Amino acid sequence: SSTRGISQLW
Amino acid sequence: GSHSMRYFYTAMSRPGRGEPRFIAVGYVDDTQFVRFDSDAASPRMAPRAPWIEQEGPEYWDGETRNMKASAQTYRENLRIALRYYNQSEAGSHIIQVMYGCDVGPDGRLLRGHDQSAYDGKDYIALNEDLSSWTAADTAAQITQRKWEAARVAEQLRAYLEGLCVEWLRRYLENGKETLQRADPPKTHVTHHPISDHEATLRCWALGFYPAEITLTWQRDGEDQTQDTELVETRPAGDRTFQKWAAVVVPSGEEQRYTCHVQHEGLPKPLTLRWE
Amino acid sequence: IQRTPKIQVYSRHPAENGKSNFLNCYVSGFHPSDIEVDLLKNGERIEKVEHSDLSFSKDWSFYLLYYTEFTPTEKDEYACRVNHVTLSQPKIVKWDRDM
Repeated sequence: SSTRGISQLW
Repeated sequence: GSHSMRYFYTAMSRPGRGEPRFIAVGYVDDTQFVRFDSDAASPRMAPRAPWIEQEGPEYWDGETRNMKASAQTYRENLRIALRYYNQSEAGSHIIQVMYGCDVGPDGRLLRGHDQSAYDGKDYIALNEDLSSWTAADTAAQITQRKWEAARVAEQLRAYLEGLCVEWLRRYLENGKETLQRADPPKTHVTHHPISDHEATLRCWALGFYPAEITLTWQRDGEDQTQDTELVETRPAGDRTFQKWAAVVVPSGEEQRYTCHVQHEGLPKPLTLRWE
Repeated sequence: IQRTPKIQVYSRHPAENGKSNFLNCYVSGFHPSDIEVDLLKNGERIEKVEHSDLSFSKDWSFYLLYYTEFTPTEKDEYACRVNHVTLSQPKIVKWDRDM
């Protein structure tokens, strides 16, 4: 995976 | 030379006009290689550069899945941000994110990035240490305390040190014919009188890659910084870029002016005059 | 809160009458991202214009490249028409071939 399979709520 | 990989996310709410639009683009240096747009007929992470097309079904499936997940997350972040800033639900707002890694000539990680904005203003940024955060205001401090509690910085660093560098290195190899080729500026100087007393000298750089370039005018060997009109570097549409730099000179003194061009494609800086 | 577009109008290759080229309008430095850009041929809106994917600069300002195939003649004049929330009326920049 090239994008980060991370993503976070603010 | 050195190299960078960057992803750019843009989420924009539009009350009364459906859910926030999420668009994502990926770059290696100054070359875009993927895009995602939730407003597209069939939203998917899609190729924008020839060297990425060789990646298999699983690749595109993975990246697409990431983009959809992120899309939903940043829709919720837009909602979250309204509450943090005591804002109404009738206005349109934007969340932007840029992240990625820089490597050196040997592929070693030089540094990592993860920065977010709200309505064009800094919101929160991963520090160069990849372990702590800079928050721009008391709303972002709320996000910070959430991200501290959740070891988010820990996850980012594992990405920026691992997958980011590894994939960038793979892209640089797959696209070596272009990504590792610098095209030097084609340069010339033009001359146009303004009046009896003054004339414009304009130093041109065309067809260069990558975008980074320095164009300066010297008069009697002294930089004319505060006196030079410098236009923004602009894409040509064929991968390359264009720029110019202009100075207004007294008629009869044109040969006291020299243009100086620095670019990666050039072994050493070039000096131009009006012919 | 808001930032107005810088506008440049120009050709992909240096212009030669009768020889085919690309006409570009590069808009940059603006915020928010919603923007309206037309490429004009003697005051008329050209149909087949495309554009780059929305991206932004380090200062969070947005940029877009609008482009179309064209063949310069000595008579035909070209322009870029831009509207943005920051602008009262559409702003028009003529392509100057000498540059």
